Formats: sequence, C-alpha cells, structure tokens
Amino acid sequence: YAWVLIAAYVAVFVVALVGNTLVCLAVWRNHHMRTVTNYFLVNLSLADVLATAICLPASLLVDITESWLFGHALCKVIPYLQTVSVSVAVLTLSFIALDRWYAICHPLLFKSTARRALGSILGIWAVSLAIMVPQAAVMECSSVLPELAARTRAFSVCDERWADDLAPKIYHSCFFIVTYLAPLGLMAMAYFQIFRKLWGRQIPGTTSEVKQMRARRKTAKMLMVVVLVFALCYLPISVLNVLKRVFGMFRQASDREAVYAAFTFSHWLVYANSAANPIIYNFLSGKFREQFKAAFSWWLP
Ligand SMILES: CCCCCCCC/C=C\CCCCCCCC(=O)O[C@H](COC(=O)CCCCCCCCCCCCCCC)COP(=O)(O)OC[C@@H](O)CO
Ligand SMILES: CCN(Cc1cccnc1)C(=O)CN(c1ccc(OC)nc1)S(=O)(=O)c1ccccc1C
Ligand SMILES: CCCCCCCCS[C@@H]1O[C@H](CO)[C@@H](O)[C@H](O)[C@H]1O
Ligand SMILES: CCCCCCCCS[C@@H]1O[C@H](CO)[C@@H](O)[C@H](O)[C@H]1O
Ligand SMILES: CCCCCCCCS[C@@H]1O[C@H](CO)[C@@H](O)[C@H](O)[C@H]1O
Ligand SMILES: CCCCCCCCS[C@@H]1O[C@H](CO)[C@@H](O)[C@H](O)[C@H]1O
Ligand SMILES: CCCCCCCCS[C@@H]1O[C@H](CO)[C@@H](O)[C@H](O)[C@H]1O
Ligand SMILES: CCCCCCCCS[C@@H]1O[C@H](CO)[C@@H](O)[C@H](O)[C@H]1O
Ligand SMILES: CCCCCCCCS[C@@H]1O[C@H](CO)[C@@H](O)[C@H](O)[C@H]1O
Ligand SMILES: CCCCCCCCS[C@@H]1O[C@H](CO)[C@@H](O)[C@H](O)[C@H]1O
Ligand SMILES: CCCCCCCCS[C@@H]1O[C@H](CO)[C@@H](O)[C@H](O)[C@H]1O
Ligand code: NA
Repeated sequence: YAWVLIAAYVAVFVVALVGNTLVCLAVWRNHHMRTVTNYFLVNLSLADVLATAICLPASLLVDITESWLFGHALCKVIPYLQTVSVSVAVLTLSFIALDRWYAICHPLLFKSTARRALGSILGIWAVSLAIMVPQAAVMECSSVLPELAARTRAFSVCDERWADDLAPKIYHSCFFIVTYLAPLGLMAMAYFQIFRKLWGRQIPGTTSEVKQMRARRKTAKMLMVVVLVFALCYLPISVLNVLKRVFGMFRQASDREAVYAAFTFSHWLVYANSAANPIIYNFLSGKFREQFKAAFSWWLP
C-alpha cells in the first residue's frame, strides 16, 4: 500500500504546484483577473504552495517511515508552517465570504477594493504567523530508544509535549473551533444568504446591475464549491485531532493499523485540497479555464 500512497502524494504534489503557479500567473499577467476575490484566491494558492513545497514531502516521509528524519529545528518549523498555512487558507476563505456577503447582502457599508484586499491579506499572514507560535513551542523531537539517537533518526518522533493533561484538551478544543468549526459555520450561513439574494426574486428597474448579478452567480457558485471541498478535506484531520487530544482516543496497540491508515488518509486529504482548488477554478470559472487552456496549449505544451 506504500507505492499507492507515494504515487497519490506524487500526483497531488505535481498537480498542486503546477495548478497553483498557474493561478498566481493568470492573476499577475491579466488586468481583467485582478478582482478582490482573485487576489484572495492568489493568497489561498500561496498558502497551498507553502504546504505543498515544504510540508508535503516531510508528511509523506513520516507516513511511510513512522519516524521524524529532519532533526530538532525542523520538528518546530515544519509543524508551524503547516498550521500557519491552514490558518491562512481558512482566514482567506473567511475574508472572501465577508467581502461577498457585504457586497451582495449589505452593499453600502464597506468599500470592496483590490488595495484593501492586499491590506486584509497582510493582516491574515500577520495573524496566522502569530497564533501558531504556541504550536511550534510544544513541538519536540525525541528518540524512543535514546542510546541509538546518535547513529540513526529511524526511532526519532516529532510530537507535542504537554506538562499536564488539561492544557492539550483546552488548546485542541480552541484549535478546532478557530481553524474549522466557527469560520466554516459562519461561511455556510453567509453563502446561504448570498444564495437567497442572488437566486431570489428579481427587483424591477435594474440597469444593464443585471450583468454584475449574472457574473456574481457564477463566482458565488464556484466559491460555495471551494468552501464545501475545504470543509470535506479538513473534516477527517480536525475530527481525528479532537478525538485524540480532547477525548483520549486511539491509544490502544490493538487498533495501531486502523489508526495509522485513518490518520495517513486524513494527512493526504489536506494536501489533496491544494491540488483540488485550481481544478475547481478550471471547471467553474471561464476566466481561469481560458488562462489554463492558454498555458497548456501555447505558453508551453
Ligand atoms: C475564529 C473565527 C474567525 C473567523 C472570523 C471571520 C468569519 C467571517 C465569515 C463569514 C462572514 C459572514 C457572516 C454572516 C453570517 C450570516 C448569519 C445569518 O444571517 O444566518 C442566520 C441563521 O442563524 C441561525 O438560526 C443559526 C444559528 C447558528 C447555529 C449554530 C451552529 C454553530 C456554528 C458556527 C457558530 C459560530 C458563531 C460565532 C460566535 C461569535 C439568520 O438567517 P435568516 O433566518 O435571516 O435567513 C437567511 C436568509 O433567508 C436571508 O435571506
Ligand atoms: C494541531 C494541528 N493538527 C490538527 C489539524 C487540524 C486541521 C487542519 N490541520 C491540522 C494536527 O493534526 C497535527 N499536525 C499535522 C500532521 C500531519 C498533517 O498533514 C496535513 N497536518 C497536520 S502538525 O503539528 O502540523 C505536524 C506534526 C508532526 C509532523 C508534521 C506536522 C505537519
Ligand atoms: C512562491 C512563494 C510561495 C511560498 C509562500 C510564502 C509566501 C510568503 S507570505 C509572507 O511571510 C512573511 C514572513 O516573514 C511576511 O513578512 C509577509 O508579510 C508575508 O506576506
Ligand atoms: C446604513 C445602514 C445599513 C445597514 C442596515 C442593516 C439592515 C438589516 S437587514 C437584516 O440583515 C440580516 C443579515 O443579512 C438578515 O438576516 C435579516 O433578515 C435582515 O433583515
Ligand atoms: C479575526 C480576523 C483576523 C484577520 C486579520 C485581518 C484584519 C483586517 S486588516 C485590514 O483590512 C482592511 C479591510 O478589511 C484593509 O483596508 C486594511 O488596510 C487592513 O489593514
Ligand atoms: C513571525 C513569528 C516567528 C516565530 C515563529 C517560531 C517558528 C519556530 S522556531 C522556534 O519557536 C519556538 C517557539 O514557538 C521556540 O521553542 C524555539 O526557540 C524556536 O527555535
Ligand atoms: C473550552 C475548552 C474546553 C475543553 C474541554 C476539556 C474536556 C476534556 S475531558 C475532562 O477533562 C478534565 C481534566 O482532564 C477531567 O477532570 C474530566 O473528568 C474529563 O471528563
Ligand atoms: C469544544 C470542541 C471539541 C468538542 C466537540 C465534541 C462535542 C461532544 S459532546 C457529546 O454529544 C453527544 C451527542 O450524542 C453525547 O452523547 C455526549 O454525551 C457528549 O459528550
Ligand atoms: C466534530 C469532532 C468532535 C467529535 C464529536 C463526536 C462526539 C465524540 S464521541 C466520544 O467518544 C469517546 C469514546 O467512546 C468518549 O471518550 C467521549 O465521551 C465521547 O464524547
Ligand atoms: C463526521 C464524523 C464524526 C464521527 C464522530 C465519531 C465519534 C464516535 S466515538 C465512539 O464510537 C463507538 C463506535 O463503536 C461507539 O460505541 C461510542 O459510543 C462512541 O463514543
Ligand atoms: C465550551 C465547552 C466545551 C465542552 C466539550 C466537552 C464535552 C464533554 S463530554 C465528556 O468529557 C470528556 C471530553 O470533554 C470525555 O473524556 C468524556 O468521555 C465525556 O463523557
Ligand atoms: Na488547503
């Protein structure tokens, strides 16, 4: 099953790096692509490239070897970068939802500009980089057999170190709510209201307002799919983390094989999400589809 896992990780790594570079390039090279949503979708691609390039190979080696082969320093740095990336992704999706909700449901309160989106993007990185410092603090690299640590990294493990049994329960309950449940629950409600507004009863006297509304339905439909695919890809890892850290599950040696498989699939799924988003844009955005088609047909075959 290791060949199947390596191949799946290789496929995801290649599709994510190519797909996400194409998203960044399409927006950078084309003025018509520089919309508020597409600036945030570029930020999602930057967070997804950070995870794919630096964290995906380390995660594939842990899932294959059942050991940490990158030393003490990277045992703090790689978990930190993976968590920062999840925070940038979820906060980016939250700010898109917020932008679309105000623009469509409450149009005359806040100004939606590309320059304000760049300020929001910097804020997302500033917040994500700071709130994940406690995650890096608890990461520790230890050898299961101390007397062999000097000759091999085979029996070395990277894991969280907690001084008491209550602190990880409080921390991981907050982690789940902040990185998954509260932003996705709020986004679901925002998109339900956007759905009712865009697909609801047409108000008469609207100007050739008609074009923006048609364009908005296409974008909202795409964004709802991105949010639903994010919710599904991050559901196993989020649930497994809570059950392990808060409810003290998966500690029995008899279950080792079932637990290994479930956690390994949940780790791959996170990375599969970085590969999924450019594929979603290709099928649900004629603008991105046109750019990707140009990239594979004449920019470079
Ligand atoms: C750390 C977080 C950081 C992220 C922060 C950024 C997150 C920003 C994301 C999006 C911004 C947009 C938010 C807008 C949310 C809009 C919420 C909303 O209005 O829906 C309500 C449903 O409530 C309801 O009964 C349902 C009540 C909630 C159900 C409980 C599930 C909890 C999951 C989530 C809980 C989070 C709460 C956060 C607490 C501060 C009322 O609808 P209503 O009837 O008018 O009909 C709808 C339709 O028919 C209108 O045409
Ligand atoms: C507390 C963080 N967490 C929960 C979580 C909920 C939702 C989204 N991501 C992570 C974990 O499961 C723990 N971690 C994890 C493991 C593999 C992986 O593959 C996508 N993703 C995250 S970790 O601290 O970032 C870590 C730990 C040890 C080795 C490598 C890494 C990246
Ligand atoms: C091709 C690039 C893909 C890798 C993704 C990483 C993007 C860099 S985010 C960057 O992190 C810095 C931390 O020092 C902050 O100073 C910046 O304000 C913030 O914007
Ligand atoms: C200049 C001030 C303009 C801002 C005034 C806000 C008007 C409140 S509308 C209110 O908004 C909610 C969220 O969309 C819906 O759930 C409700 O059903 C709907 O009645
Ligand atoms: C819990 C929320 C944490 C996410 C951090 C982002 C905070 C918003 S930054 C702020 O956003 C404005 C528009 O939103 C821009 O006009 C500004 O120039 C910029 O500085
Ligand atoms: C922009 C904010 C940058 C700081 C993020 C830290 C990245 C992991 S390095 C690591 O951080 C730990 C505390 O988190 C400490 O135990 C170590 O001394 C230090 O080597
Ligand atoms: C807002 C954060 C809320 C986190 C929820 C923590 C619940 C974990 S189980 C709970 O933990 C206690 C301390 O270990 C024990 O006294 C109880 O017997 C046990 O049932
Ligand atoms: C704070 C974030 C992490 C915690 C989320 C898990 C909530 C579990 S509550 C759970 O609901 C069940 C429903 O059937 C009851 O049977 C149980 O008695 C009760 O334990
Ligand atoms: C959405 C992610 C949060 C998980 C919510 C599902 C409810 C958790 S069932 C959990 O099962 C354990 C083993 O029987 C017990 O220790 C706990 O009492 C019980 O609560
Ligand atoms: C979105 C998916 C959420 C799934 C949450 C899983 C929580 C189930 S834990 C555990 O499972 C056992 C099955 O045998 C039951 O006997 C126990 O009563 C229960 O505590
Ligand atoms: C904001 C508060 C959030 C509270 C969510 C905790 C749900 C309590 S279920 C209860 O407690 C422990 C897990 O918390 C488990 O060890 C037990 O098996 C289970 O029966
Ligand atoms: Na992602």
